[PDB]
Amino acid sequence: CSSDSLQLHNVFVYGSFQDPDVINVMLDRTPEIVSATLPGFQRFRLKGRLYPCIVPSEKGEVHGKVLMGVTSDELENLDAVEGNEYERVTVGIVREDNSEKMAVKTYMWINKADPDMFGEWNFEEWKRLHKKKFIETFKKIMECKKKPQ
Repeated sequence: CSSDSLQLHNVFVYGSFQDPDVINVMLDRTPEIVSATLPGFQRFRLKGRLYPCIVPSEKGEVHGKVLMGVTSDELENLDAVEGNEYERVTVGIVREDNSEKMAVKTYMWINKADPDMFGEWNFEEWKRLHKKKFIETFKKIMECKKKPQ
């Protein structure tokens, strides 16, 4: 972080604002974006009736992006825009750069028990096969056990 976030703000994006092009249009510019991980939350996916939302999931983590260096008018404007169906909450995200943790705002889905948002996110599906990446180092370990794989 060198964007200076005192009077400037940093927000973790998820749905509509996860694209910098819409950011340039909706406000003017696009704050420095960083890949961050929000542990303890999960993003769901859909478009049409409902959109990608963020809900507290103990078994989940959301890899998304953080917009840092946004001005206060726009920060309230984001609250105005997202506030229609979301609430602005503070969360802890981890830099996918290092392993640094930060506290940012994000918009969380207010209805915690919702069947409309129910869908497996790309990352959940990938998290499954992503296991295999770890398993690869274990897969060799079977040789010692009985059978090299």
